[PDB]
Amino acid sequence: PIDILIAGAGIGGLSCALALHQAGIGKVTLLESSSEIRPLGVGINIQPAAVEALAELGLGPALAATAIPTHELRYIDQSGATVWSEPRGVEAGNAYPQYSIHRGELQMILLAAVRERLGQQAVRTGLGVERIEERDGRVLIGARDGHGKPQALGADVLVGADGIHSAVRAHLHPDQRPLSHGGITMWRGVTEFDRFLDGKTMIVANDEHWSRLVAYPISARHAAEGKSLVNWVCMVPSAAVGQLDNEADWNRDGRLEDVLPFFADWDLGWFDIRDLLTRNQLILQYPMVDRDPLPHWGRGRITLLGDAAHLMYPMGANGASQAILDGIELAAALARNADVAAALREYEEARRPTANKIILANREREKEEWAAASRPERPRL
Ligand SMILES: Cc1cc2nc3c(=O)[nH]c(=O)nc-3n(C[C@H](O)[C@H](O)[C@H](O)COP(=O)(O)OP(=O)(O)OC[C@H]3O[C@@H](n4cnc5c(N)ncnc54)[C@H](O)[C@@H]3O)c2cc1C
Repeated sequence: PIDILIAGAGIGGLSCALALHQAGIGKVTLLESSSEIRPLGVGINIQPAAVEALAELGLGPALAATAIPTHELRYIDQSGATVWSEPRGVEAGNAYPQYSIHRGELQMILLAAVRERLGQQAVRTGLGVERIEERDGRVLIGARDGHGKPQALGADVLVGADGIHSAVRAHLHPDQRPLSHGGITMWRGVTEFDRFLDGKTMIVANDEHWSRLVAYPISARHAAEGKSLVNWVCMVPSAAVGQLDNEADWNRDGRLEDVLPFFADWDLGWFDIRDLLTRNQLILQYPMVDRDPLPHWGRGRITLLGDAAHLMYPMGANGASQAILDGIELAAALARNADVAAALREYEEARRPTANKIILANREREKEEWAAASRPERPRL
């Protein structure tokens, strides 16, 4: 079997390893820069199609044991009344549910499955990819550990699933644009609720100043007791905030005093936003960034997957869901083609056009909303 190396043991890398194993493709090894894989991050949404992929991978039970099968999305106005609502998951006509889950819990589920099926030697932590070369009919990787010691590795295929600050992507597209700021500043976290609607309904709201709120339960364990762990995201035009940090970080702590002022005049009645924010278990800050669409992803025996390939704003079905589906397609492409390079190109041309359309459309919608909100839903206070 061909030797496959995946840079990054995040949602995309781990799910990809599982998809390759499912297809009976090669001997897989993952290199993770972090010293240890931790259940970091807050809530995310896995779309039904991505949930179906995970279920076919045998993770159905695991997901049902920790995630919430969100069945409705309610858009409420500044008086707290429902303006629009729609079903989600199975009730919306999908074969599988949409799962709202803690990203960390998802990573642990994937990690557990990888160690179980691939072996406990399969994931090498504390090793960050630093240099890459395609030579001698293989890809030669230069990594470095926490002590600064060099580690050389070789593979027949290199999958760049190294996220937002992908080293593999930088290698393939050295003259690429730095991250593109979407013009929105994000704060997110989780807050425990004695009760939150039926424990499986997502809430969305925004004011005339284009400050947005999205809240939804993500813990099946909490629900087991009639309680709910409510994930929340506040989105405000960056023009109102100024610069948060020097670089985008998925695990950067935020401050209540930075976000609360934008929602301090809100009074949704039945739903207390001051309570939601004030009682948070944690607050994380992040600039809504993405990357310009690329004309091509890979080269030779190297390809990209997940955020390393198509970083998107963290909303809707962007992110995890797309990374998961990339993995399934990559494994299928490698199983269908005898030549490694051709397999990678087929995978890319099957997923890149899709990704690029989402990126461009997301940008246009955000731009349109900003333009509309800028010309002369009022927070009740
Ligand atoms: C700690 C953390 C917390 C997150 N929290 C959220 C969240 O709350 N909400 C949300 O929507 N998204 C979050 N994300 C991002 C989310 O996981 C992804 O957008 C999506 O799931 C697609 O996953 P991915 O594998 O492409 O990227 P990621 O999940 O970001 O995984 C990339 C992995 O590659 C590794 N890596 C990076 N560079 C190198 C290198 N040079 N060598 C080796 N490994 C490298 C990282 O350490 C990481 O484990 C978080 C990511 C991380 C790493």
